[PDB]
Amino acid sequence: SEKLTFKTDLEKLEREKAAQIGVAIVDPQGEIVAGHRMAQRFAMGSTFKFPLAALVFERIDSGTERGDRKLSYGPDMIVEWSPATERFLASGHMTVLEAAQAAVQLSDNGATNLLLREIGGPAAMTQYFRKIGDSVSRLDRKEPEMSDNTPGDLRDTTTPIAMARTVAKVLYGGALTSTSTHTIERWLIGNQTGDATLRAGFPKDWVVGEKTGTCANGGRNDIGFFKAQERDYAVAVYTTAPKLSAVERDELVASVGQVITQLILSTA
Ligand SMILES: *C(=O)[C@H]([C@@H](C)O)[C@H]1CC(SCCNC=N)=C(C(=O)O)N1
Repeated sequence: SEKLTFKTDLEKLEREKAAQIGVAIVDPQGEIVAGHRMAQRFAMGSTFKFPLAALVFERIDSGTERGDRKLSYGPDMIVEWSPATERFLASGHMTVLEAAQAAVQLSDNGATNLLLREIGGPAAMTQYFRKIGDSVSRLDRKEPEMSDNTPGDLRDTTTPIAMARTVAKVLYGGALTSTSTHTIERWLIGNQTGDATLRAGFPKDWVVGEKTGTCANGGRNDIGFFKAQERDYAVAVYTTAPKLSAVERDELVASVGQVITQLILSTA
């Protein structure tokens, strides 16, 4: 059984790395392909920045937001890990689209908070999840405190299955216009922060786009999509490994990518 090998290989990684590995793989319609701890809650960390950009694109599609609108800010918006926000600070603004692309591709915290200030904060992010059929994911705080990952805390969490289904809804389920869907897909493919995580474990001819996260207390996450030939999939991986180094956590997620690959290739 290929799915049994998938489960066994994930459980070996969990034992050997003292880790918990949550995974869900779904098809474009949200049907389950495989998973592990798929409805256990994990802290989202920066992975929510992908749904945040989808919310922004919904508003652009609708006309309630404009992509080229200039969002003014001062140094009060610079927080830990704000590389683009810091570069644009002297100019005094980033556009909605610039901020969204920095949030997705650089995980820029200041840019993320700039967008949260505009769209209604964590409560509005949570309402967007509900609107697109996700009753599970919740944003309660802005960055970086939303990544605190205090053991047992349900704030700022999702589950692998709920997030994978949200990814599928955004990329394949008609949440966005064809133009906005293509734009956000390209942003995920061009992500700058994921070279050592999931896409390091997938074949080099698969089209892969994803959004990483890192949370305190050992959280390392990666969500997105892969296309194996003509077959599209949405995927969400959330891991907790408090005893590993940062590099070993990257390698853990890459290993999960290989375990996913072995399943997908064998089930053809
Ligand atoms: C997201 O989880 C955090 C945010 C909550 O503080 C930021 C910090 C790291 S930065 C990754 C830099 N990549 C590099 N070479 C991420 C992340 O995407 O993992 N997001």
